[PDB]
Amino acid sequence: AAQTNAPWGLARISSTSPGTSTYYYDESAGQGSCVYVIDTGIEASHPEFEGRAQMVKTYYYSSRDGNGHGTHCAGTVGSRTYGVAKKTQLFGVKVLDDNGSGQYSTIIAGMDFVASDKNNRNCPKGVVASLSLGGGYSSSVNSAAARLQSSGVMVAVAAGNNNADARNYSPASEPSVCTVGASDRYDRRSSFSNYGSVLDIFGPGTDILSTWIGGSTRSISGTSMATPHVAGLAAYLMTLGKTTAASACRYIADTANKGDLSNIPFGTVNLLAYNNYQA
Repeated sequence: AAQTNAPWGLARISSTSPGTSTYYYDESAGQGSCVYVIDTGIEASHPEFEGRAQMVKTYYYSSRDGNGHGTHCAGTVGSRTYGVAKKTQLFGVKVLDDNGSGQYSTIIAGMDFVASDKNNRNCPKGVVASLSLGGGYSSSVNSAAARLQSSGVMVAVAAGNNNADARNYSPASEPSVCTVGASDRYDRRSSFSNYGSVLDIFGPGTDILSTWIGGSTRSISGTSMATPHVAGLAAYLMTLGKTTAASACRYIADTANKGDLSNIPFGTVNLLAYNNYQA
């Protein structure tokens, strides 16, 4: 399938070169997979989600996304126009308040929630969790992400936006999950992207158009935007049968575009997420 005039990041993930604008992908499109977006919520009524999104858990007075961040990330996972995996099922878990903040204890509870809740959902092709959040190093936060991964969920987490080594942030620093840095449309490391040996992969993160609250759209930047590209890619590849939740991060690294990014510090992987789709 071909989506013309796609957001640059979608075009990038199906291309051996920057500078194109059509997204190419297998029509299976993540059908039969599920992606949990653990964030500020998801505006599931947005026409872009086509009834495939729902809130399943909140720790606050509403499950609504009063911020926009979670809706934007969910749109990059799976919206019809802005999403990587256009037929996945999206499940929102609201661990962040409408200011975008959240206690680590709530975030941990949300991760353990997903590890159990997947047993209440129909995801025959597999389960992914996208975590566009983080703070300073916490062994307990890392351990929660490790449990979620161990339980059979492909966990993708943001590297962070500090232009610093991600070893000092959580859950970015957990070795067993997929830690995602950000790149721009010219294949440069995004100016804010964290780096370091703990990164597994880069995805598009600068000037990413996606869904927003109030039935709208906007372009924003962050490793928060790169992470759902990778989460959606994992769901797409799992639906194709090419990999599993336990092996998808490694498979994405195996099949990535290699050596094409600029300003990657010595010791950080130079790998850009790529679907290897041959139309």
